[PDB]
Amino acid sequence: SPLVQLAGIRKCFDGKEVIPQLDLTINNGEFLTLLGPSGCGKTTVLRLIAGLETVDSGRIMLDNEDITHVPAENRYVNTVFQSYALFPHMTVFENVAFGLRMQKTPAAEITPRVMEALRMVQLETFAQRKPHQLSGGQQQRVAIARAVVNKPRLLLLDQSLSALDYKLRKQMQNELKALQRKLGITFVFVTHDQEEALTMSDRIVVMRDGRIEQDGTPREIYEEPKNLFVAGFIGEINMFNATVIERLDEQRVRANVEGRECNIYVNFAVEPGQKLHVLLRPEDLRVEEINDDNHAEGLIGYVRERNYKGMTLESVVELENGKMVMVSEFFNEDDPDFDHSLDQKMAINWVESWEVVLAD
Amino acid sequence: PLVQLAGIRKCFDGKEVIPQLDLTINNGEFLTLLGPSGCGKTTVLRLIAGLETVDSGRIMLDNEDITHVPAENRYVNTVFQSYALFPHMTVFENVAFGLRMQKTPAAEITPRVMEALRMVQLETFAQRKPHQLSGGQQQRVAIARAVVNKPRLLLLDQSLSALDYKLRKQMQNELKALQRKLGITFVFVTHDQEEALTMSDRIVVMRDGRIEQDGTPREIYEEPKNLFVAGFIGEINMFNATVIERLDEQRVRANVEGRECNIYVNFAVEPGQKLHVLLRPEDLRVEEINDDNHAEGLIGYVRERNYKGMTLESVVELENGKMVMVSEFFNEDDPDFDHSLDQKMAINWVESWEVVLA
Amino acid sequence: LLRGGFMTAIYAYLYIPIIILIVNSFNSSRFGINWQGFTTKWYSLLMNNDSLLQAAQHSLTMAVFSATFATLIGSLTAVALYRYRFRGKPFVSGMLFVVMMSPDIVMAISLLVLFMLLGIQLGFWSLLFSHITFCLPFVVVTVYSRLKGFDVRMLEAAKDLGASEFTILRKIILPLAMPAVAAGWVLSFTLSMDDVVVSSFVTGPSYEILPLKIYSMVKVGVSPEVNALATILLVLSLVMVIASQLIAR
Amino acid sequence: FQNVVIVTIVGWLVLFVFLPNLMIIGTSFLTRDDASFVKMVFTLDNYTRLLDPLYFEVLLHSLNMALIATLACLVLGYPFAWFLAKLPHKVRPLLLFLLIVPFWTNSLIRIYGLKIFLSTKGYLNEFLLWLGVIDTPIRIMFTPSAVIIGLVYILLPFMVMPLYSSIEKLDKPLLEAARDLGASKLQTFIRIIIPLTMPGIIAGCLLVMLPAMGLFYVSDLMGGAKNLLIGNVIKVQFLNIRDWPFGAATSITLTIVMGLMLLVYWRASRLLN
Repeated sequence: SPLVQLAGIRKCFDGKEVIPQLDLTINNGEFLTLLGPSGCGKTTVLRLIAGLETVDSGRIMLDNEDITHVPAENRYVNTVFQSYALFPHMTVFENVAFGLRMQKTPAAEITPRVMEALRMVQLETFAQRKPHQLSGGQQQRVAIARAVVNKPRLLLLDQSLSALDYKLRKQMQNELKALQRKLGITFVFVTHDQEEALTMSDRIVVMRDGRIEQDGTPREIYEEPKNLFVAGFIGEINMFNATVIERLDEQRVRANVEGRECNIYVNFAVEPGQKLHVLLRPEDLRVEEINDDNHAEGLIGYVRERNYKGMTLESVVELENGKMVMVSEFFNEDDPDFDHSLDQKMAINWVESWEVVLAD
Repeated sequence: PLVQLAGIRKCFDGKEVIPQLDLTINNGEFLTLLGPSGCGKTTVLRLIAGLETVDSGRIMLDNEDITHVPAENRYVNTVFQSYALFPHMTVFENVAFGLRMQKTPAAEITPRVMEALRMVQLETFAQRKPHQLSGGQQQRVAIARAVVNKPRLLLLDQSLSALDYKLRKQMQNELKALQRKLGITFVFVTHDQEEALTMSDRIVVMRDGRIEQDGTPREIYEEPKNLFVAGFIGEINMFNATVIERLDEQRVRANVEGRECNIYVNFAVEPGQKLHVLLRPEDLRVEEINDDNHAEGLIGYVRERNYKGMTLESVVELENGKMVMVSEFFNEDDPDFDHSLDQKMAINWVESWEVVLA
Repeated sequence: LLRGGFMTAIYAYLYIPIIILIVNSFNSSRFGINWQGFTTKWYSLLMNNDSLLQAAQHSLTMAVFSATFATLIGSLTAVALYRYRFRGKPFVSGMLFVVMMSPDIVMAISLLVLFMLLGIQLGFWSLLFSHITFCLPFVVVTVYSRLKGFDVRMLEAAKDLGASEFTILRKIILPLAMPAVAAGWVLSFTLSMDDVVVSSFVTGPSYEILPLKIYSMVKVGVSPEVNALATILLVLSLVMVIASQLIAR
Repeated sequence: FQNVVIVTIVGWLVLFVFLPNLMIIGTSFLTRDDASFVKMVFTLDNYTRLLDPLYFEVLLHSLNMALIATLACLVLGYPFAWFLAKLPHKVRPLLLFLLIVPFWTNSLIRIYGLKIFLSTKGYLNEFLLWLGVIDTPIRIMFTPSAVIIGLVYILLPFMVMPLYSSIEKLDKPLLEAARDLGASKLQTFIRIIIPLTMPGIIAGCLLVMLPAMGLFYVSDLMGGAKNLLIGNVIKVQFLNIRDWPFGAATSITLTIVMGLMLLVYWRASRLLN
């Protein structure tokens, strides 16, 4: 059941086209997160959805009703600001009830609604406490409570948890996911963090320069990238070059990667003489120790440094050609075989069928 | 023994922030001050830099007291968080500001400034006002400005806090290489554990004005001294294991929450004592079985499976009702791994990969 | 030690003539050079003077009216400037800055010439309009400066919550601008009670003000009746400012 | 609503500020008439009359007096603003409000009181003679010193506020970096603090200088017949002689300095950012 359908929306600002073209549909009952580098235009999409800006072209529909030209006072859409946009001269009760008091709501129902909305936020005690006496987390909670009471069909968040520390942010992540599951309305989140998007969202949309690049489950974007930018944006990736020689079977293709032959899994149709990209993640590369001509099978390279991150050990391997390869593993100090092998001739292997192959 | 602090006390408006601090800083080392918000690290930085005066104690460099010497006469420079960067003068004048106040002859100001800008790769932007540059260029200008006067120690206060996650990693290695090449001690204040672990040679952890632990990153991460350090850096799983009887010198018998599990203890104990068994999330194992029967160890109960990308964390509720928080790599392509919910699993360790505290 | 001494010296240099006037109000000497005892004759003599009291009443009423109108217009203009964002805001800022930094004599001359050409007899209306015109920029500057002590996104939050443009001013902007409005009214009242150039240029024989009466008496000689009037007006303004502050708070 | 207030304020300003200013700027290029004060003849005889030594010597004296008064106000006000910012924030508005309380009494009465206080046989001479510091009574009336003292006394508060606003807006870490890099108070004040506070200095100078050459009562009461400002000549020409074009021509010299100072302020503000 579609909820918001954006068809053919174009926006030009000061003679510059921030969003050339955008087709996107938002369903009902999910946690949607918009991701990308700074300057892609997520905030513009959020503002046009909320109605604070007008569109040069296109249509926006909610429940098959057109609200493209409806002013941003009758839409059933609420937003949460980055600075929390809190009124200083009012109290928590007044801030929360500002929305209800201006919908011609009967006075016999305002107090229980606000007071129970503070229950879902865990601010029971501070009903009569003014702002500038509350911490940042409590101010964010007040903003969320203020946005929730009106019971909208779509709640928009704009970098809500960017200004807090680590542990409190991690707590509010699970708190927001639980709140979304409990209420039953769709959430839209704009953020620059990666693990934050991967922890909560049921659907991730990546934008760059006003263009949509990928849309799918966190698994479908982390493990099946569509282009080089998406693969390099989330996590670390290793770009290898290969040339196709011949096809062995329906799921195996012979190729020459970095001057050495290897077997890879390619599904789409290929022809000899084509150039392919082989992308591997650091966790999937296994590196053995070659003390004196032992286990010298596979790609050959030299390790130059060994970084210690506390939880994981970071190693950089220099290949014969001159391409840097980065390998990440765990760190077990109290375990025999392991430890330092600063300078020698190493070999690099990976478990079969763990590759990601991209054409062109 | 470059900078030593003995009995330094600092009270701010009747409220005490540094009760008693003894600290010695050696020569040619990277030192990082770590802790939560509001623990007086910036106060120590300012006191060393000369921005404030102590109420008790003595500070020295090379056996010369500096307790009352003002900031202008001290051979110590600092890098500010906000990149002060006077707006009415260019980069060249900003870098040469320090030299002109030391009465440096005009025949050496330009080569020194140019070399300092070379050390940070800022040759081309020699004449640009500090508003046409980005954050990284401004930070490099500040760093180059601090290091021209050739000080005996460089003080850094949350230098790279306001940058992205890509330039931060590059400039961490850049700062480490610069410190190695130049040859002075660095003092860093940060709120991130990863930076301190990957960028330092000696870490001091402070909380409420007191030093909790000082040592190399290996000792700090893997051999904690109390329950605060074990838990500030990375997740920890605390288990109560009362000792009823002792079997031999190192192999002690412990009733770990009603279980039968023997562990390693390197210090003398007596029966009836209370011991805390600490394990990291990545040092625990699970066992998946289709049958609903409980076996292979204690109870198992999974709330969710997080899937934060690189790693997958699973909750394991025990009989007593406390979480376990396992963390381990997510290999998708697997013929026999893929998860199952709400089963009766088991938890195990790797034979003395743990840490035991009194 | 030395800082407080310098500040006290500046304050004493600014306040010494007032104490002299107050002391000479109760003095017996007509010229007031020396001290020759304590009398209350001057207050009784002032109480019987009619033109001086009429001038004082006219000055007070004029100050009140000009302050009220200037405060209203300036507050409206400042709210308009802050609420709406456009490329013309620096133009209006420069316009007000230029009208603020203008000589008093030039403005008085220009206003007199315009009023003479238009065919308007000098008096109440000319003085009131001149006072409003020269008191306008300060209230605008005060309210304009106060407003940026708060975030701008609050108005967008009100719009998203379902607020019309009329309710925003009543319920958000005005609560946060009342302390600035009171300050503008007090400043406007103070300025209009000290101007002597414009008032001396654009006044008429029908309306008589205190500066003109004092200037007329200067050529012949002034009596401590002016001192008594000054101290009475000082007490009245002292109670007025605290009353305005209490009303605002 | 959105444009109504803008239209109202623009119309008010145009009617009451710039239209009369352009009317007067053209009045100098007129011809003296005894009937309607103006005759539509374009003559330049008004300006060349200012080149006579009699009508030129007064202008230089007024300029010198204004310059000395402005410099004295700067020297006495910059330390006051700097020291006020280094005080607890709970007492700043009270001290900043006491600078305005004396303004409630009319300026002419205050000038008369100051004239009495500085008299030859009056106070500040009997007090300074009873406690022996000076041998003879000090004669200061009807001299440029009295005019400068009166101007400084009247116009002092108008310069302190812009300087305080500029100082309070400074960035504290900028000064700390200068101190750490090896700068004393003097070098810092010369090469960092003063450049950043130039707009405040220019605004204060504009607010003190231009009014100081229109105050005629100060020179009338404490200056005498040899110490005259522009305001006295303008008042005489506009209220007694009824030679309006001469006053219109004289006001142009006052407008030109204002324009030049505004240009300097604009360039300083542009360079600061």
